[PDB]
Amino acid sequence: DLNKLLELWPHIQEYQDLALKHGINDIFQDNGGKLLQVLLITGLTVLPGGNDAVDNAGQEYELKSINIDLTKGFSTHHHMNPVIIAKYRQVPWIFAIYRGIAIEAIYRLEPKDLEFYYDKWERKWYSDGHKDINNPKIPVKYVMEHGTKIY
Amino acid sequence: SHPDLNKLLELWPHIQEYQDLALKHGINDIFQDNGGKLLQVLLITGLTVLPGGNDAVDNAGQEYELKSINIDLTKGFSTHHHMNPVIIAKYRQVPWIFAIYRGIAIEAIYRLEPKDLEFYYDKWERKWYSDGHKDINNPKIPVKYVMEHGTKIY
Ligand SMILES: [Pr+3]
Ligand SMILES: [Pr+3]
Repeated sequence: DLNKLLELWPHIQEYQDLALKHGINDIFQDNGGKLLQVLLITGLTVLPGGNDAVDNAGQEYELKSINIDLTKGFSTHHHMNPVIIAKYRQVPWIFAIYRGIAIEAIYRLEPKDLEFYYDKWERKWYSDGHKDINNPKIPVKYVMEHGTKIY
Repeated sequence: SHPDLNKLLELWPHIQEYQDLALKHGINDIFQDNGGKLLQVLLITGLTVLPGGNDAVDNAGQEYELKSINIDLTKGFSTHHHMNPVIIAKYRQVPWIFAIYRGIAIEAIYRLEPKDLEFYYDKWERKWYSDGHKDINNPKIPVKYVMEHGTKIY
């Protein structure tokens, strides 16, 4: 096994080198090694931790990821309210689907594809007497059904 | 879209092998919680990780306390956030493995026996009773101290 490390490490360092070039300081923390795949495939640039990335034309995106083996719904925001929703409405969303550490598929939804949920939650907020919804999920079936498959 | 994508494809088979290797050693995700870093320590020391006190055990049943730091971000190993005589008593029973990383690569690994750490244990204990039975907030062990008193395994 220690032999395996000597044979595998050189490639690992090269992967980290590639990660650094794209603004990922440590591939072994906070899904660093996973985010990199999405960035390279999609050609986006990461933004400082709101919107998570931007393309060469200056279009900002909201990025959501999921481990298909652990859950079946993308998370949004723990304290969902009209302020956040207003922000969400302005940008297209990138949905990344992983299986383990590997990227399996990537979908893009335009704001109009998410209005259904935006309107629903927004009405929810006012009807329940101004109560923040706890991280409402977006079914993977929904994204696969309404988004464009980039990968 | 990125030309760098090609590099990714060439490298991927090896990253997956690394993850495969990690699974056999009980690390679920190399890209989370320093998974890929911890694996290096396990493979070099031949230790087995322990499910979330003591953090690893060797083939002879000897348990160890394992601490690590990124020499670039700090020069002191953390201990415990609410340490008192009880935590100290647990610490005194096992040797400690100190892992030093530089970025994502291990730089050095040291082992200290309880005898090498009594200097700190006694001081922390006394302080607990002195300051009026109050838990000490994560006192640190300087890296220089571990380098001078420990056995360099890597
Ligand atoms: Pr975001
Ligand atoms: Pr521990």
